[PDB]
This record gives sequence, structure tokens and C-alpha cells, in this order.
Amino acid sequence: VYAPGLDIESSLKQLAERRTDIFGVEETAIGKKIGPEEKVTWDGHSGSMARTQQAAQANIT
Amino acid sequence: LELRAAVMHDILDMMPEGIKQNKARTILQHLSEAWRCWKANIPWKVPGLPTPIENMILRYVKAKADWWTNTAHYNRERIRRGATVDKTVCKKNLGRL
Amino acid sequence: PTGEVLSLVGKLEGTRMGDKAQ
Amino acid sequence: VFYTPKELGGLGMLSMGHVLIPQSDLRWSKQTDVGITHFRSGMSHEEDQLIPNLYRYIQPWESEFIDSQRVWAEYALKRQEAIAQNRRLTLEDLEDSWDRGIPRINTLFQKDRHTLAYDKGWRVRTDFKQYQVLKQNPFWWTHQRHDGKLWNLNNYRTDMIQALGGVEGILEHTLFKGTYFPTWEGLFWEKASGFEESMKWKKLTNAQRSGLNQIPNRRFTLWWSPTINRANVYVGFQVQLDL
Amino acid sequence: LRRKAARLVAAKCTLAARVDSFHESTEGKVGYELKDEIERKFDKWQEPPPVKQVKPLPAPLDGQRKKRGGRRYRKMKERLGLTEIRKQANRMSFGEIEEDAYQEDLGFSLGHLGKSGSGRVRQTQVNEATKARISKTLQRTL
Amino acid sequence: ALSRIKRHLLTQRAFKEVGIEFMDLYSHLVPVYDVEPLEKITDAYLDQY
Amino acid sequence: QKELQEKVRLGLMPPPEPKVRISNLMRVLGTEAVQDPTKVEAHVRAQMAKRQKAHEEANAARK
Amino acid sequence: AEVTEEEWLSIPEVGDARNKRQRNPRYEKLTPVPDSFFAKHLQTGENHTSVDPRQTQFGRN
Amino acid sequence: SYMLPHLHNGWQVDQAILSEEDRVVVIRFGHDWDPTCMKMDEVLYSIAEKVKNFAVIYLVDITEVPDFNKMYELYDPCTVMFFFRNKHIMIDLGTGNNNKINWAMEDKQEMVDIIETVYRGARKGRGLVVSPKDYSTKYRY
Amino acid sequence: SERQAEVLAEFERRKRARQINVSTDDSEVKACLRALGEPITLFGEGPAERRERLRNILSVV
RNA sequence: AGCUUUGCGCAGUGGCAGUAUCGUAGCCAAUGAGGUCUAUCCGAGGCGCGAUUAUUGCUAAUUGAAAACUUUUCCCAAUA
RNA sequence: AGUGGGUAAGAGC
Repeated sequence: VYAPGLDIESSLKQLAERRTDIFGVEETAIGKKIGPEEKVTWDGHSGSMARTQQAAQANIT
Repeated sequence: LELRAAVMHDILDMMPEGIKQNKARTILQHLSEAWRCWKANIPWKVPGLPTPIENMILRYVKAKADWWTNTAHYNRERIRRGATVDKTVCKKNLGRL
Repeated sequence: PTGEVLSLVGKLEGTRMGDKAQ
Repeated sequence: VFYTPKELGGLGMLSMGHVLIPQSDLRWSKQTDVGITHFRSGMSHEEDQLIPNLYRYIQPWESEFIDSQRVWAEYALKRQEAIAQNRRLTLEDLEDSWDRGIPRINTLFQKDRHTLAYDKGWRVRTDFKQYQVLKQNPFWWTHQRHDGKLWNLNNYRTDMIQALGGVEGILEHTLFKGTYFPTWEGLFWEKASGFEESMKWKKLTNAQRSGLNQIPNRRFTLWWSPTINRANVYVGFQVQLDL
Repeated sequence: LRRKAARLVAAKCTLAARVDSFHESTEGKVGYELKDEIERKFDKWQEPPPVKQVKPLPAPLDGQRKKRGGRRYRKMKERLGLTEIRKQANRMSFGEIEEDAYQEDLGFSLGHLGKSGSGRVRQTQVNEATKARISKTLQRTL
Repeated sequence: ALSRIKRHLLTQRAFKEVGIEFMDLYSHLVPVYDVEPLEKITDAYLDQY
Repeated sequence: QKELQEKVRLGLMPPPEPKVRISNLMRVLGTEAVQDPTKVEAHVRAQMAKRQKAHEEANAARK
Repeated sequence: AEVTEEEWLSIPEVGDARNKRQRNPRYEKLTPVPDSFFAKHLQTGENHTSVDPRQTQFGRN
Repeated sequence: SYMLPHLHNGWQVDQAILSEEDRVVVIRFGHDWDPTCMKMDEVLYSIAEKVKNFAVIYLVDITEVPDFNKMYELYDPCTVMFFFRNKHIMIDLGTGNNNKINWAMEDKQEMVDIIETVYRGARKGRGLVVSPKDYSTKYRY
Repeated sequence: SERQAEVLAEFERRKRARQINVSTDDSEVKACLRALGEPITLFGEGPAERRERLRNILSVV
């Protein structure tokens, strides 16, 4: 039901990198890490299924 | 919650997690058990727990207890004034009081 | 006719409490 | 809906306030062979009907104590003049002074009037009961058995039924005429259904029992459908059911 | 953990006397052989509780599960079944308003029980199958 | 029952644990005490007497 | 008991018949005792006597 | 940081003190109120047609 | 939060939804650092083991997995989604948005009731389940 | 047919298994199992499982 | 020679209770388990864990189901 | 004054 130790440690690292009000040295805003390609996502409409499929095909390496 | 996370993070940073990853849930269970023991006002002493870890848990428990007392004595006084409060809030505050 | 309950302060002072009871 | 006595399907809430009944809510219709006729509630030409207030249906303490003293003096005189002729007071001369004295005369005729006489310090026990029962007692100060009933709601409910236009108008607000019951006399309610009562204890979960507790609410809403499900009370678009 | 401990010690103390009165193990070998087991018992009593897994809440049930009938089922049905007085209790007379006889709570009424028009000329008797009785362990303790 | 009450009055000195709860009146917390029925009957009779 | 139950499982043994006495009569054979009560009485008494005589013959053989 | 790896190895698993009857209690069944309660409620409220003259304000087919 | 399993890409979310044949999948869409998401995380972790029999809990960070934000309207600070046999299940919570639980619930008993009602309704083949407790009003008084 | 025959054969085989005495000494059980030609431990089985296996082997032979 | 006492199996008859029965390659226990009376006295299992419809089987109805429905490229707008 | 808190789910055509 619960993730292993590596996952918990990584999750805590990720939370610390974002919650600088609890961790770190530099106090930025609540959800900022500091201190090209944009993914295309389907809108849930069957009409745009083909467009999303061909966009994903063009996303290939 | 943040407090717990912070403490947990600290331990996993100094725990050699590449060798002792399996002990994260053990540490969290120890934290919960210490908090429960303080809440129940019963003696708590893990015999095999390392002294620095015991100090970590003791300081975390002290901070959590101070927050818990302040929150209880703030919510109770808010409720006395006639403020609009939920139902689960009243039950939790009554338990704390 | 709103359906709301109105406060009877400053109201029905022409009636006692022992009235409308035998 | 709120101020209808619970036997007529309403909630029977006591009103310590000032609530006006719109005149348009005091009209009903009845179909006879000649046709459909319409009735209003009152010939009186006054303001919109006001539900009776509980204020006027409680006798003040000063009147209570004066009446209690007069009644107890009368009872003492009757007892002292009946000892001589050797007759027990047989509920006949003690009829006018029935619910007047503070230790209500009904307590003299109570069934367990002999075993109650050895119950002493019951007011203190009632006050201290708050330290044993998890529920606060609104009547922490008096005991119904020892002290009697100090308030009568018969007149209040009488005038609340009268003000609402009576059973005919109240049921006009309800689905009663939709049941085609010839009269309102030989009828009775049932608080819980067969499956609802049988399900009060069948090892259910929290969600299941929580959902089951709302069945009387469903029956209550259905009983008051011709009034709650009205365009005037709930303004906005109306939607018809599928079938 | 005090009283129990005392008993244990007393027992072992007795053994020591039953040895010392006959002048055996004057160095105290029996003394150590008893004190070590006393310490072991104390450690066992004071040992941290073991790890006990929590039972996940059972899934909601559907379909049908075959449950037997018989004498036990009949007895349980009689115990949990609706009684005549209870059946008459939750019947409320339409229209005819009843005065609330419970000052301490207006939400409690007997319904048709004791009310006119209940259809019972005689009084509804008490089903003694619903009598309140103590448990077996309570009987043992009493 | 009376014989048990008299025996408990004469001999019983140690009792079982009584639970405590608190009614919240949003102004103060009223204590409510839960006592075993066996001792409860004896205490009730003692209070009445 | 497990031996008897698994013998019934494999068909080597007929399924056990309900044990019927005079009190048990109208509960086991209630829907059929109204058809012909005397035959039902005879059948249930025969079953009771069969059990009783089995007990007695077991005792006698053990003697 | 001064804790050795062996001391990390030695931390014990947390155990729950409460026994089975508290961890996983059996279902707390509910039972209806005995009919004796309704019998007592209905028997009470009956009024004697007469009173004993000793009493004062404070005492078929 | 950190205790519950985390899904890193949309394909893992699809695999998690598909791989559950007889348990309702409860996915918390949001950010681990969000206080409302923190309340959802702590409640879910508190009842992650009680409802293990008929449910499973997964955590998805919509910043690292935005692949559903357009389709599932994943723009509230914290949302809860229930799936059964690769079919999103709606809950008539009474708030007017039957698609998801977009607010933080303090009581874990309420969430257990919600999960159980969802499992009961979706097992019967239904797609929308009526919530045991109304949520059109917070009942604050 | 063969189905009734085989199930009955297994029935009396189990009945024979229930009525065969096997020593409670682990060493003697190990020696007996070694004499029978079977490995002492079957994929880390418990001593009760070892005793049951020895009982079944004796029943078959 | 009968009768009779106790323990133990096999049974038959009848009563009662279902908040309980059972499991122990888990530990401890007459080298004292557990003690609120009565303690210079008491004397037997307790604890932890596990099983469950508060012992478990069948038998018979019931329903969930089960069997299948058109499980086969429809509209809105326009040409010709 | 005011928006809402008023989406039945399902089957393929």
C-alpha cells in the first residue's frame, strides 16, 4: 500500500525543493523551485483524437 | 504535517538510505508512536533507538506539542466567542481539551 | 408572506401571558 | 410545513416568534357532483393570519404561585371537612383545580404516589444527573412525576390547527387528497417501514446506516410535495421527469 | 507490574531459603541461577509489544450468502423480531393529536400504545421473549 | 440485591476503573463519569437511603 | 464428522435425513402431515424407534 | 551524522501495545429496547380515582 | 503524501487504472506541497490501509503529469478521482460538480464512506453514485 | 467409471493416512525420510509439513 | 453373588445459552498461573496471536445473477 | 441585488 524507502526519500526531496518555507536557505514563494518543447495533451474530445495522435507521432525522436 | 515531513526529511538525509532505505517507515512509525505516547501522557523509551534519533524525535514531539496546545487553546476560545465552526473541528478540539 | 420568522420585540404588548389559556 | 402538528404529517415546531401565514395559503378546493368549489379559511376581515405564539400559552409565575396557594388552601379546607364525614377525595370535587397548583394536583392522584413519597432530594439528583448522562437535560430543575406537568400545550396546538385553516386546509397543502382517502378519521401513520425497522440492526456500515437514516425525510418530503414542489417557493426553471 | 513481580521474587526467595537452610552453593551458584531467570522474567514482562498488523476493512458484500436456519435461528428471530407492543408503539394516529406525556423529551411518544382508536380493547401484553438478561460472563462474575 | 449491596458496603473498598468524558457546552467542559452497573446500583441505593 | 461429510460429498453415503421427533414433526413435515397425518406419525415413530433400537443393539453387541 | 551504520541497523520495529480485543473488536451488535419499558411507560400516567386522606401537599366484566 | 505511491508519467497512470479489475482506484491530482493537497494526502494515508481490500491509492503531480489537466479539468488546488474497471465514476456530492472531489475533507470517516459508496455503486455497473453525506453546505454553525 | 474408482481410492488412502503413527522426534523423522529416499526438507517446509509428508509417503507405500 | 463410587469412551433422551466456541512448531505456568474480599490466606492455566454467521456443516426455496435483446457505419448542413 | 450549490447512469446505431 505504501511506497518503498527510495520513493519516500525522493518524494521528501521533491517536497523540500518546493516548500522553501520549511526547508532550504532561500525563502521563495510557496511553489517555486528557484531559491523549447511543450507537451500537447488531449482535451477529451473524440473529434481531436486524430489530431492528438498525429501530434504524438510527430513527437517521436 | 509539514513538521513531520521536515523531521522525516532530515533523517532520510543522514540515514544512509542506499543501505537503509527500508527504515523510512520504521522511523515514521517511531515518530507516530512517540506522539501517541506523549498524547496519552505515558512513558516512552525505545531502548535500541540511537541517542541522536531520540533527541530528534523528542524535539519534534516538543514542537508538535506546543503547536497542539496553542491550536487547542485558540480554537476553544474562537468557539466560545460564537464563531462559526464545523462539526469535526469541535470534536477534535474537544478531544484535545 | 416571506416565510421568515419575525422578532416580536415591540409587538403584541396589548396581550398578557395568561390570556388564551383556561 | 413547519407548524403542522406531527400527527398531520408536519414537524410540529413550537414558535416563540411572529410568523404570518399569507392569505393565499388559506384557500382549498373540493369537488362535489355539482362541480368544484373553493373555500377560504376565515370570514374575519383582518391582516394575514398569525400563527399563535407560545408566549400566550404559558401562565406567569406570579399567577402560578397565587393560583397554587388558592388551590392548596381550597384542598386543605376540603380535606379537613371530608375527614369529619369520612370520605376520601374522589377526583370529583378536585376537577376545577386540576392543573393549577405548583405541586400539581395530578400528583396526588398519580399511580405511584406511595413509592414516590420516599424519594427525597430528587431536585438535587436531577441537577447532578448532568454529571452521569452524556446528554444535557432541559428540565434539570423539575421532575414530571414529583412536580407534575407545569405547562399545557393543548390550547396552543388547538389554536395552531385553527389558525392554519384546520385539517382540511393543512391536508390541502399535502398529498392527502391524492391518496383518495374518503376521510381523515380512521387513519394512522407508521414511523418506520418493515424493511426500515428490520434494517435498524443488521450489521451495516457507517455509509449504509447514514444513508438509511434519511428515509423518514423522504417520506416527509413526499407528504408535503404539493406545497414544497411549487413554482412560487422555488423560482427558476422547471424540469419534468423522464417518464 | 509490581505485585506480580513480588510474587515471583518471593517464590525464588523461598527456593534460596530451601537451599540456604541446607547449606548448599555457599558461593551462590543457585543465587545466580535464580537471579538470572528473575531478570529474564522481568525483561519478558517489560518487553516492547510485538508488531501487529491492522485488519483492512472488509469489502462490501453482494449476492447471496447461505445462512442456516433452525433452533438458534428461531431463537434469534424471536429475540430480534418485532413484538406486538413494539409494533403498536410505532403506529401514530392521524389527525387526533395526543398530549406529550414526557416532559423531559417531546420527541418520544407511544403512538397507538395507550391511545384511543388503537384497535385493541384489552391491553397489549408484554412479550417476555424480549426480557433483558445479563451475559454468561456477567452471571459468572456475579 | 440488598444482600450484595450490604456486602459491598461492608467489605468493598477497591473498585473498577471509571471512564471520563466531557460534554462541550462551548463555554465549559462538563465532566461525565461512567461507572460500572454493579457499583452503580449500590451507589444509587446508598444515595436514596 | 469430517469423514462422514466427505463420504456424503463423494456419493458413497446418502445425504443425512432430518432427525424428526413428535415436537419436530410439524416443523420438518408440516407441509405434508396435512396430506395424511397417520402415515406421517407412523414414519416419524419408525425413525425414532430405528434410532432407539440402533442404540440398544449397539449396547447389546457391546455387552 | 555521528550515528554508525550498525546503530541504524539496530532501530526496532514499532509494536502496538493494545491486544486483539482493542485492535480488531468484534461487531458491537444493537438490540431493541425491552417491551418492559413501554409497559412501564403506559402503566405510569394512570390516575387513581381517589386519594388517601393522609396525603397532603407534600405527603370489570 | 510521501508515504503513498507516486506516478511520474501519464502512461503509469493509465497502467494503474487498467491493472485494477476489482478495486476502485482513488487518484489525488495536485501538488504534494499544496496544503489542501497535504490534507488529502494525510487523510488518504490514514485510510490507505483500512480500505486496502476494495480500493487503492495513487498520487499524481499534475505539474510533472499535466497530460490530464485539459481533459479532467485538473486546475483546482486538489482534486480526487475515482475509477472502476477503466471507467471514471461520478459522485453526486451535492456541490454541483459530480466529476471530482475538488475540496479538502477533514474527516477520514467521510472519505471512507465516499469510497465505499463508490465501490458499491460502480460494482453494480452504475456510473454515478449518490454520496452518503450531502456537501452543498459545510454545516458550520 | 474410472472417476468414482479413483476418488474412492484417494478416499481410503486419506482414511489410511489418518490412522498411521509417526514419531514426534524430528531426528527420527529425518532419518526415516532419508531411508525412504526422499529429501528431508521440501523448499523450506516446516516440521509439521515434514511429518505430514512422511505420513503420506508411508500411506502410499 | 447383587448393589454402589469415581474417572474415561461409545451412545440414546431432555433442558438451556448463542457477546461466544475453537486453534497455539507463540511465550509463560504447581521450581506457582492469577488474586477485589478473607492475605502468615487463596491455588489454575493465563497472556499474545489467529478463525467466525459470536462453532461449523449440510438441505430446500429465494434473489443476485444466468440466457439473450437491433449486439452489423445513425444524424445536422449542401451538391448533383 | 445576484450567479450557481438543479448534469440520472447505461446499450450500440
